[PDB]
Amino acid sequence: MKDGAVMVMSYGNSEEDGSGGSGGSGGSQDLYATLDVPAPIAVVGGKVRAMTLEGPVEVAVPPRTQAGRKLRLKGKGFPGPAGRGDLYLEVRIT
Repeated sequence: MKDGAVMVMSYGNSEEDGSGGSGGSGGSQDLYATLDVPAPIAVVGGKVRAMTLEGPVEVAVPPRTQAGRKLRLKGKGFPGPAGRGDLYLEVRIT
């Protein structure tokens, strides 16, 4: 188990049609950053690297992801001294 690292959570594994469940908003517990994903890796799949709060991390994207796609990481935003929240990675097609 790797608590101080990033998972394959990208698509937002939701039993629903499409969900993410964003939180920690307003009080700066949440975090937004971009992730640069190639179009072939966005459509087919592949791991891409994201510079986050913690540092360089490993983010495997879904085989349908699109420009603007919010890859929700839950409890992976700002730290507990700041107030623990969640972090989103906005897919940029390149």
